[PDB]
Formats: sequence, C-alpha cells, structure tokens
Amino acid sequence: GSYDNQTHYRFLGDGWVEITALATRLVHLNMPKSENYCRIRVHNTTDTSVKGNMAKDDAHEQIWTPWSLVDANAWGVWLQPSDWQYICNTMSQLNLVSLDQEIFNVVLKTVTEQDLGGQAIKIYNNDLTACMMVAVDSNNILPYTPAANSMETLGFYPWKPTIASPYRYYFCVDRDLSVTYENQEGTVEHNVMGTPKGMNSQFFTIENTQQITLLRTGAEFATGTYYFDTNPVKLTHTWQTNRQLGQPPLLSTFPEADTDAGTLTAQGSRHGTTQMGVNWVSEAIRTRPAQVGFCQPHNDFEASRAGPFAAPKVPADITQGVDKEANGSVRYSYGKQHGENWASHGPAPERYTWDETSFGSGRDTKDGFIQSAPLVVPPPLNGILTNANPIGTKNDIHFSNVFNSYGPLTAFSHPSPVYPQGQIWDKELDLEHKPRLHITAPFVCKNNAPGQMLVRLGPNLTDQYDPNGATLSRIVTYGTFFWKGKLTMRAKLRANTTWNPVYQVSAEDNGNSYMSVTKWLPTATGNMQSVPLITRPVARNTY
Amino acid sequence: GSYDNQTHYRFLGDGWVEITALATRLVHLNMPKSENYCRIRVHNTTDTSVKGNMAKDDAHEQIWTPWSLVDANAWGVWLQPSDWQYICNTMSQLNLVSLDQEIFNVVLKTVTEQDLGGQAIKIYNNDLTACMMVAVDSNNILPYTPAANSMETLGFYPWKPTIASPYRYYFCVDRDLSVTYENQEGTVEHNVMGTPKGMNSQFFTIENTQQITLLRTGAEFATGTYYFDTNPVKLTHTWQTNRQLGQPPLLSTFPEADTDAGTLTAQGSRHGTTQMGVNWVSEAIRTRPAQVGFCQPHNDFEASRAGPFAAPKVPADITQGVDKEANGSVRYSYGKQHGENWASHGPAPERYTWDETSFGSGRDTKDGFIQSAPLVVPPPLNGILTNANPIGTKNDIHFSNVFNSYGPLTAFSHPSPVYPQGQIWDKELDLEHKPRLHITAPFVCKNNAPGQMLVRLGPNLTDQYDPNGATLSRIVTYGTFFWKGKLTMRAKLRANTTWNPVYQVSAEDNGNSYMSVTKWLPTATGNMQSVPLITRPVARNTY
Amino acid sequence: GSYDNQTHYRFLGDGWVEITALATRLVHLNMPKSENYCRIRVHNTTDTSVKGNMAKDDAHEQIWTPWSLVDANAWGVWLQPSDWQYICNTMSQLNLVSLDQEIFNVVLKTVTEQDLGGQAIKIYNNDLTACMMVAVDSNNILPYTPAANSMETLGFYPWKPTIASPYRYYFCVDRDLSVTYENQEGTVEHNVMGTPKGMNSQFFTIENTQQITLLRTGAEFATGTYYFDTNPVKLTHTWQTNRQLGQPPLLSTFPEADTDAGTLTAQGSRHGTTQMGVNWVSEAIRTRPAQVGFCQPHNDFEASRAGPFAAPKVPADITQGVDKEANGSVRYSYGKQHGENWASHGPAPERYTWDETSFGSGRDTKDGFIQSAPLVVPPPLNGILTNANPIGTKNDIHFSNVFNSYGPLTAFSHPSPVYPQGQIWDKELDLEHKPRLHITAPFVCKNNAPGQMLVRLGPNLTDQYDPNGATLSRIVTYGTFFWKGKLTMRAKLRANTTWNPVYQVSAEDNGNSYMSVTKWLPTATGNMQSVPLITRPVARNTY
Repeated sequence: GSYDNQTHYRFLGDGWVEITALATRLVHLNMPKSENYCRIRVHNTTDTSVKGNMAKDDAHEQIWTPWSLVDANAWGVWLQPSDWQYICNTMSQLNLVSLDQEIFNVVLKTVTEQDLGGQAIKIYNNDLTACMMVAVDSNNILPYTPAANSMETLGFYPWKPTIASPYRYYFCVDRDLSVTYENQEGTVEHNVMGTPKGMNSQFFTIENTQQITLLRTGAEFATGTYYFDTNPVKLTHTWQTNRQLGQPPLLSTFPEADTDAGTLTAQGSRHGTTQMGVNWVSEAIRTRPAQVGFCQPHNDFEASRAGPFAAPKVPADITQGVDKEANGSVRYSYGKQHGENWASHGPAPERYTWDETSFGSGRDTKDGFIQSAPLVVPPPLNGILTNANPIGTKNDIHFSNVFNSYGPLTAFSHPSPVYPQGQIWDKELDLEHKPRLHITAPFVCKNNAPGQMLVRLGPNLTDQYDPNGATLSRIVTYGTFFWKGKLTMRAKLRANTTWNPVYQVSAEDNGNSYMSVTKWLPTATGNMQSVPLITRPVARNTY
Repeated sequence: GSYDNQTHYRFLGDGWVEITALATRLVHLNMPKSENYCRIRVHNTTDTSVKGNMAKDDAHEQIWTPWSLVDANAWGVWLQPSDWQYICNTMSQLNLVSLDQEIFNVVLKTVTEQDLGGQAIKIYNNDLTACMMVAVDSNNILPYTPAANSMETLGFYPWKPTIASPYRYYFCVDRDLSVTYENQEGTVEHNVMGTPKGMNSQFFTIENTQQITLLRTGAEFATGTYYFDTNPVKLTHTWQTNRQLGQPPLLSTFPEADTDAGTLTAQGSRHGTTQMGVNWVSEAIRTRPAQVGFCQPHNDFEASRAGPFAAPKVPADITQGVDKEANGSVRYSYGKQHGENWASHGPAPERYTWDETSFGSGRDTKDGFIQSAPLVVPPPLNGILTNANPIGTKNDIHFSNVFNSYGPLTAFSHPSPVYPQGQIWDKELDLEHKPRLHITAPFVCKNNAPGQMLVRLGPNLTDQYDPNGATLSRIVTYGTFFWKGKLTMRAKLRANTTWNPVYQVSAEDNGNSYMSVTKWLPTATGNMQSVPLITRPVARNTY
Repeated sequence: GSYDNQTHYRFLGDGWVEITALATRLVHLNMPKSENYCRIRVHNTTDTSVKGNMAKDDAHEQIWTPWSLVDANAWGVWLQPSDWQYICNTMSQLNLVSLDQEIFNVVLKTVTEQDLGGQAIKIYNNDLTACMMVAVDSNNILPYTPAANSMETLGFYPWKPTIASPYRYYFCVDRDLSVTYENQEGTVEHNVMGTPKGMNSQFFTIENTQQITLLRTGAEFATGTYYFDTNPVKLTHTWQTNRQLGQPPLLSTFPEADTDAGTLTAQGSRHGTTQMGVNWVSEAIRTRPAQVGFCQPHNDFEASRAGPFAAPKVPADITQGVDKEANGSVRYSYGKQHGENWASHGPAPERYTWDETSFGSGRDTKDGFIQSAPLVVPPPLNGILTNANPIGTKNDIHFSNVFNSYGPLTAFSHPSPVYPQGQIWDKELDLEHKPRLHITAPFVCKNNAPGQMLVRLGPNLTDQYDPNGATLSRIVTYGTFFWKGKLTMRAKLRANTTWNPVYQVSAEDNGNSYMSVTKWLPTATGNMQSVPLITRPVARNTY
C-alpha cells in the first residue's frame, strides 16, 4: 500500500547503472457493455466501395471480450521527461532486467438514483462484497494485443486517473478487395468478407484458459518478478553512410587557407579496389566492407488472405532530399491521456512524424540511379535508369518504388525508442523463421512475454434474474484500483572520446523551438503535454 | 532376424511422447547393367532446339556407378496412414532423435536356362558362396543424392517387395542455352554443352572411399544408431496474416442484431501509428511488428554456369484468388510403389499439387499494388502500379513477377511435411553461408547426415575371363535381402485452449471427398493407394 | 477464492492421463416462494380425460421443499467443447477418480423501494448479517433427485450466472388410469388419484436429517474429496453385428477385377455348425458365440401402482431401415442455459434425438421375422411370422412390439455419454437385485453417491412477526455465491492398430454440416449454443 512513483539510479562499479523505474496509477474500471463474448464483423462498405480506396480499408472481424487489460507497455508510464533526458545524454546502452506488478486498494462502488429538486442525482454507495477478477496470462495462451498500438496504455502523468483498455483479439476470416485507381471506369470486382473457416478458428475465453484471482474491496494481488531475456538497445546514433567507411584517399595537395579545398591524386593513377571494370577508382565506386542501409520498396500494398496491408519499412533517415514515407518514418497519433495538450478542444488527435536519428541508413530517392552492366563514365540516355523514368506505363511510379536492395551484406542500425508514446517490449512471433527486428518495440523478448494483466468487474445481479429469456439486468457498478509496477533496467555510462562537445538534449527558453520548456510545464489551468524527446543524442562510430 | 514393422508410442511425463517408428522391407537387388563407372552426357537436342523450350531442358552429365542405394528418406516408410493421423491430430511438434539401420537375411540366387516342351524356362538355384557388398557413407565423402527427389525410396506398403534405387551423382560440366520465346524468328545462339573442366572435376568411386562389408548368404550387417541434431518442426499451422497482428481497433457502435456490423471510430480521429504521411490511420496502413510472408519473384529462370533453372520458392498459401505457382505449391509425381492406385494401367504417374496450410504467408497476386511515394487516398492513374500494367514492353509479366519483397523483418512459417511422398532429412549445403531452410525436407541436419547405405551384388565370373579384351561375361545373379530401420522421434502432446472444436483429420464415408476411406482400403483384387494427408490440422496463434 | 475453470491433463506413464477438470459458476440464489414443506397433488384432468391420452399423463404428488440444490451432474459443467473433442479422439476409456466441491464469496442482498420521478426504483443494499444455509447429503438419507433429468443443472458457459434448481421429491400415492384408444365409445373407468398410504409415506425434512453449515457474507464452505468407485466407460464404439462374429467362409473363386464378387463354396457342401435341422450351412443360420443386441418390446406402457409409464429401452443403433423409437434413441429437450441458441425467442425448447453409435446392437424392425419350428428354405404363407402380420386383431401392432428376445447370451455395449446435456453419475437403486445399467448415466456408483448439495437463504423477518396467525412477512432477499468443483478423471490413450485413418471429430467450415464451426462461436451479439458432439468416433473390435 505505497504510492512509489520515482526512479532510482543505483551506480554499480565499472559504470553499470541499475535504473529501477516505478509507476503507480489509479485505474478507473467500468462495467462492460455486455458480459458476452461476441465477434463483430467490421466492414466499411461506405468507404471502400469508392474507387481507389484500398488504403482506407479497416474491415476485419474481432472477438470482443468482457475483459479489459492493464497495459503498461510504454516508456511514459515509467519515466519522467527529465528521466529520459538523464538516461539518453549519459548512458550508452539500455537493457531490461525484470518487471514486477501489483494491484492494491481495490474499491468498488455502485450508483443509485435519488430525486432532488425535481431532477435525479447520483448516489455512490460502496460495495463491501462485490469483487473484481484479475487474470494474468503468464503462459501466453491468449492473443498478445499490445495497447500501445491503439494508444490505450496507462496515462503518462502520475497525478491523473487512468482508464483501462478493453480487451479484444482478431478472429481470422477472409477478405478479398479489388484493386482500382482513383477515377477508374468500371466496378469493384470483389468487396466480400467471408465466413469462419473450420481450419483456423480460435475462440479464446479468459475463463477456460486463466486462473482468476478474485479481489474484493480491501484485497491485493501481485505477480512476482517476471525476468526479461532481451538484447540491449543502444542510446547512441550512427552517422557513417556507405561513402564514409574505411580509409579516406590521401591528398596530394593540401589547402593553403581555411577556405580552400584539398585535391586528391588523379583517378587514373589512384590505388584501391573497385567492383566496376573501369581503370580508375573514385570515392563513389569503391569496395566497402558492407552496405549501411537498404532500399525498401516503399508504399507497396501486399495482399494476403485477409486483405491489403502496407508492407512495414525499417525506419531510417529522411536525408536532405526529404522523404519521410520512403524511409519509414512512423507517424504517431496520440490522445489527451498520452501527450496531447489538454487545451486542444477538438476531435482530432495530435499527430507527430517520428524522425529517425540513424543518419547512415537513409536513402535519398531522387539522387539514386542504376547504370548499365558495363560502366561508362558519362552514361548515355538509354544507359541509365534514373529516378525520373516511368516504370511500366505510368508516371509517379519510378524504379525506387519497386527496387528492393536488401542483401547478404546489408547492415542497419536498430530503430530508436521514441520516449512518451513508445512501446517497450513485444513478443516474438510464433513462426519457425522469426524476423530480425520489430519496428514497434526495441526489446523483443526471446523466450516468453510478460503476462497480459486482464481485469474485470464481477457481475452483480438484481433479484429478478432469469437465465433463459433474453435479458441480463444487473446493478450499475464501477471500480477504481491502484496498479503498481517496477521495471528494473540496466544501463552503461558513456565514455568521453571526442574533442568537441557532443550533442545534448537541453531545454531552451520560452520561444518556438522544439525543446521549449513551456511544453513540459503546466499552464495557468493545468494543461500538461508530452511531446517526443530525442533518444540518441551522442553519435557513435560505426567503423 | 525379426520383422518389426509397428510404431510404439512411449508417453513420458509432461506430455513428451517418444515415437519409435520401425520399418522392414524386402529389397530386391539386381545385377548392374555394367560394372563400370561411366559418365553419360545427357543432351536433349530434339527438345530444346525448339524456340521457347528452356523449361523443357533436362540436359546434364552424370557419373553412373554400379552401386545402388537403400534410401529410406520418406515418411511413408516408417509410418502408417493411421499413424500420421494420430501424430498430426494429437502432437504439437515433432523432432528426430536417432536412426538405426540393419541388413539381414541376405539371399543370392542365379538363373539358368532349361528346355521344357520346346521352350526355355528359368531355373533359380542358390549361391551359397556369392556375396553382396554393403558400404555406408558415415563420413559423407560421396555426393548426397536423396532418392526422394526422383521418387525412388523404399515402398510404403510393408507387404510388398521393394527395388533398390541405383546410385548416380552429378558431374560438373558447362551448359549455355540461349533464351528465345514461343515463336521467335531467328535461331538458338547457344545450345552447346562443354567439356570436363580441370578445376572442378570429381570422380568418386565407392571402392577407394568406403569400407565395404561383404555379406554372404546368411550374414547380417548393422550401423549403430546415428544420432540426429535437427530442429523441431511444428505440427500446428498459422492463420494470422499481416492484417491480423496486434490489437484490433475499438468499436464506437456495437451491432444490435446478429447480422449487423460494428462501426469503428472515424479514421481522422483514430489513434495508433502509421508509416505513411496521411493524417488518418486505418487497418491497412498501420505499423505491425513484422511482415508475415513475402513476395517471391515467381517463375523466374536464373542462368548459372550449368544452364537455366527455376529459382525455388518458399511454399505459402494459395489465397482465394487462387495462385498455386506464384506461392510455390510443390507438384509431386509419384509411382505405383509410392502411392498411385495400382489399378492405374497407364504410363503417366499420379500427380498432386501439395497445398500449404500456412494461411498467413500467402500472396494474392491480383489484389497487390504499389502506390506513389506520397500517399493520396484515391490514387490517380499514374500514381498506382497495379497488377494489370505491363512491365517492360510486354503484357502477362506484371510487377509481381519481378517484385522481391524479402526484408529484415520478414517472418514466415516452416513448410509442412507432406506425409507419404515426403522427405525426412536433408543435409545442409557445404557453403560458408547456408540457407535458412530447405523446401524439400523439414529436418536439416546441423552436423552430419546419416550414411548413404549403398549395396551391390558382387561379381560372379564365368570360367573364360580375359581382363584385357573388350568383354565381361558374368553369371546372371539377383539377390534379395531384408532391411530393418528404426527411427526414434520425440513429440509433444497438444494443449487444449480454444472453446470451439478444432479441426481434426477424420475419414469420411465412401463418397467423393478427399478423406474417403475407400482410398486407404484394398480393393477386391488388392490395389492399395496412398494419397497425401494433412499435416497441420489444428491452428496456433502467431502473435 | 480462485476462479479456476480450466482442465489440466497430466500424462503419467504407460498412457494413463489424469484429467483434472475444474468448474466455477456464479449461482444466483433467490428467496423461496414459501418457507413451508408442502405436498402438491398434480393432476391433469383436462388432459387425461380425453380418450387415448395415457402417454400424456404427468399426474403425481411431490413434496416441495424450501431448499434448492446445486447439481453439477452434467459434462458441460466441467469440460469445454474442445476438451470433449480432445478426450474422445485421443483417449480409449474414461473413469472417475474423485469429486471435490466448494462454496465461496457468499454475498446476500436485499431490495428496497424508492420513489424516483413518480415511479419506484429498486435499491440493492447489502446484508452483512444475513446467512445462507448449506446442507450436503453425504450419507444419502434424502431422495436422490438429479437435476439433469429436468435439465436444471449448472450452466455450461463459464461466463454466465447460474440459477439454482429447487429441490423437490416424490411422495408416493396411488393412481389408476384406464386404458382407452384414440376415439373410443364409452368413458374412462378410472381416473382417480388416491390418498397417503400409512405403510409407505416418507416426509423428509432437510433440517431434521442434515448438518447445516451457516454461511454469512464472507464465509466459505468445502466438502472434502468424495472418492468414486465406478466402472470405466469406453470411448470407442463397436460395429460388429451378429453376422460379423467369427471366421468368414473361405472363398472358392476370387474376383478378377475390382468390381467383381467372390463366390463361396456351395451351401450343401460347406462346413461349420448350425442350430437348424437343414443339411446346409449359410451365413445367416450359423452358431455364433453370443447375440450382440436384443429385441426390446418397444413402446409398451406398463402399469404399476402409480400409473402408466413407458418401459425404458437400452439405446442401440437406428439401422438403415431407420427406427429411432424402436431402439431407444433418447430425445433430449434443453433450454437456453444448457445449449439452445440464445437467439431463439420462443417458448419451445430446442430438442435433439440422440443417435447411438453402437452399430452392432441395432434391430431393423422391418427385416426381422420368425419361421416355423422346422426350417424350410422358402417358408410358406403360414410358416413365417413376418413384420406385416397383425398381432391380436389389429394392425400397426406387429410381433416386434411384443417380442422380447433378451437371453442368457445377449451381449450389448454400454450406452455412450452425450457430451453437453448428459449426466455423469447416478446412484444405484436400493433394491436387492439391481439392474445391470442405467440409461441416464454411464457411471453408476457402486457404494455411495456424492452428496446432494442443498442451499437455502436463511429467513430475514420483519419486526411484526406473529408465529400463530396465518402470515409470514419477511424482507425480500437474494444471494449470489460462487461454487467451485473439481472432477478428477483417469483416461487411457488410444493405440493405433488399423491401416486406414480412423474417424475423428473435426470441425468443418461455415456451411450446413453438423460440425459447422459457427455453432461453437458467439455471434455479433453473443448468442452461444452447445449442440451435442459425438462421443465414440474410433471403432473397436468386439470379437
């Protein structure tokens, strides 16, 4: 029964900090809309029957459970904006050690109607006998639904009450949606969503799969110390592109003044190795150890059995010919509970394009080209496939949209954790050949995910209860409880090597910069906001 | 000297079955056509000189050895059709522990001619002194030729005598075959098969490489318990595509009746993350953890030093816009000894397109498209590369034939073992960077393959034997022997999680279904057949 | 205080699974209609005074107790539809080991009236002092009333609240109802129900016979581990009829093609034994070891001291001349709490004719006949009593309605447990010569039944309580409590003997088959249903 909410750094020897984060929020649990598990076939035939709207398709089928989950899978739950700044400036890498959770001070209440002055007011009595059910999926039978996807985790301000994210999982049906364009003459050949297949139909109930701990008013619950098995993410970014790996060419002449340029040895009489057949070596055509960053086939919509979906890109830099979509810049969309300014009296969420700090893996899709199989030094008109030639028959789809250049020697940095609206852990997929990375979470658990902590208000019935005919009348209940977490981490402090001062995440004055300190400060009525900080300030050397 | 042929399941604790399969067949060994090793240059100049016939090329060069191999690399040798059904319905995964082999009851006979009634009958005397040679390639010097490729393993019915597959391996020559089309004006520029190169020419004799155990009539041989080091394959299939990973969007309105649909929150005011630049999030464009299944460049014919060959695809689902060739559905072609109906009095084999159960990795190549680098919600005519636009100059080759979308975050399930005509183990290639999977065998041995068991009738000469001039007259011999194998496996029983009844491989009545029980039943004259069963009935959850 | 609801299989050695089922429901206990024991003489003189309505008689006399019983005597309480499928496909037999019960989280509430807006709403306060009474009939003095007879056991879906079945038992009076037919001229000679006889009149109160544990709000109760003594039922069906026992006759000629038939040795020169006097032996008249299945006198209405009742048949197959009533196919009639579709907005229950899988004991009542005492090979007109000759004077009552052919060598299989609406245990009758089987429960307890668990809301009186004059005014109370059970079982895994794939209980796609998976799936509003599964898929060999 303690409201611990602060982070303790415990400096061991050899520069190994043990960051022990702590979080505590008041979760406001409400009664379900129904106590029944039900599959709801979502289909937007008013939005995909228009020609060209295949990216506007969100038609699916989901089992909707009466349970709701307490998901704390975001960094803003555990760390302050000043704690992320102290970690990112000073530590060199971050790892996850353990995760301990707890539920205490369970309080359940009912509502009642009383007439006062001609109107009806609410009366909030206590239930000293009604319970709430806690199920922890420690073996992971149920589907893993992280609430950081729909932005439904716990609130990032410790002094605010939190709602609980309702639990639902995907039921697997068929969907076949035709491919048109923006003003196509004709029709949509297929817009049909199928039936439950007998092969792969999984109806998971929480009751038949979990061991449920009933919590009456005044009871506490605890899951003891899940231990992580993840790989350490790095809090320093890389800058070396493919043209900055190895030894530079030695200069024949040196600059006399500070503004002059140094000339190299001529290309016909220069040493080194190439892979082209020309009898000259330059900085562009050389033999590098590997290829830093690769060319994604950006904005492709693969079509599996469940309808079209955009293929996920690995996030890289948006290099100066600025292309956010061609490199996979994640566009977040969060609410008032997760970082929006509370003075935003609008229905639209606050949205932010996350810019990736790894400057070596970006692909400028306007200065990339492909020449012919022998190398001529000026290529002719038919000997170069530039990024302005139409692929197929149509313009606006050049070769960079279909060129996939992932190879056996492609190296790329792990994508950085965005601080407030991020996601900490994700479980690895149950397929036999698992991907190398997840683009949603920097820590992919190798063995087993921590438990989905599901909570549910137990049903309080009225006296007229007939279990046969068509009705379920129950007393209106709501419950509030405290959740306490404890995320132990393990960081390594930064060594100082370079001469010049490195980049640090400081907070500027009240202006119009992005680290304006008026953001992380409550207003005259208390409207806090959390905007994303930078994760990897200090550069590191790749090679 | 025991005819063990049955499978014993031994249930250990914690649900760990030790399946100990057993096989025994009577192998009918015949005399070779010649005792000489000879390289036979196969070249079909009557079939590839026609324009467009580059997939009809089977021109190569092979060393033909006088030895024949006893290959038991198929599941039908070890398991009954009722044993595969008990394993696939009830176990969750399968692993290989050991493999023990044995050769006993060696019987050699000669033939003779005797005149009876004006015609010549055969007389089958015994050889009590002639031997047969057994070589087991336990160190794997010789080339690894699995006889499950040419469908030449042991017979799948235990009550039938079996022939032995002749041993031959590939000799490495050059082949350059020109690329034409179906009615091209012109000629074939190159249809020449080269000479033995001095660099890579390997002539492997069984005599100079192996230790040969001579088996006279009444002797037995045994290789003691090769121990496997393979990875466990899974007997449960996945259904989750890329649009069914993660948390579903929460519904704003719920369906009133059982036939209504539930509407979601509008896309302009929905939370989550994308990787496109639009200020709305839908189910198609979201940020998934990985990409389940990838886009193969289907029906491409790469041309190495030894002529053209189709690049192998990873088998996936054939999702409802049915495309068996674009996802790599293996087309088997077996004979009367391996699963054809014995009443099929024809020269043509029985052939079956194996359909893959992993429903999440299939790629519908008619509803896949690529848009421009910024995202507009209806794309224009020049802003989408659909699957009906010609690539290059010609139709019927759209972008899906050349789009390779394998990336650093591509996840895909291991392909399932087809039961009767499958292949159990394959050795990993001796290259320095080995592939992730083999599309022919679910168990790739990490250290060393089990031994190629080669057998050969020892030469019985006549009295006029001159080792110099041009002849080798020898007595006509044939031999029959028993082979006994023992394949120990290790399976894990299935946990029951879902509410609804899962899919099971039952046998329907005498009708026209695929699991009609009249298939696995001998006819009025005894014509059995083995058709492929389903390997992964029960679905599992990927994420 | 744990909501365990899942089934654990614990695989011991030698293939002996210990299935430990678990159930937990929220039982909604209501106040009785009166606190008095009262015998209610039910007599439908508006329904049996019509001529011919003797099967429409449900006139009896019952003591109605103020107690209600928590009966968990059905398989749907303990097992999921996917758990029955895993047991029936994979296990060979089933036995009952123990049974442990528990009552916890007892919550009692009253209702009150408050005026709001001109109408009266209900107010549900708590009783922290009122109790509920729990009596467990561990010695079985009271009459054994299984609530699976009137379909009043606990609900089969774990996420639904359950009502408690009211307790009542039969008081023994006389009833004499005359036998008429459908349009008889005359009258009903006797339709009189008698008085309490002094010899056999038993008035059982729960108070004077049981030891009652009072449970106030926050107390728990437990009955410790009743241990069963039942016989194992078999989860594999038989198919061998009386004409498929023993050695077949050897064929003289064999079929040449797959469609030909094999002829036997002629009957005049065939060996074997008969029991007829003819000098020829055929397949019909032979000497079998026993008689599989017998001929019940179907649809007879015996008349004891308490009125007419249908004599119970042993359920057998309904063999192809389909007769469900002549073999005793049990016709179940269940409600919305026990397996009806919840979208059925009707007063009529859902009803299902249970079909028995034992294919060897069925009696086709159209191809059965009786010949004369010596055997002629074509019988004459007066030498055969076929199933079209009238018995007595009237048609529609042939000899199969009165032929009872149970003998000293009649063998018959035990009837199978229907899964959802079944009944698990029944106690054996207290008569000196007990029947061989019960047609309602596969496990008849040899020594002592588990205890009838009776529950009752303790009386809460108002302040004006006079124990003499005619009134009992009490406060309106209702109570909810959790019941936790634990049924340990003991199964044996299936051995695989046959070559062909055996029958398995799979789930087909969304169609119109009986194992359509849309049945075991909630709808868009959550209307689950439980239809009966098959209990004995895999066949076994009788002889």
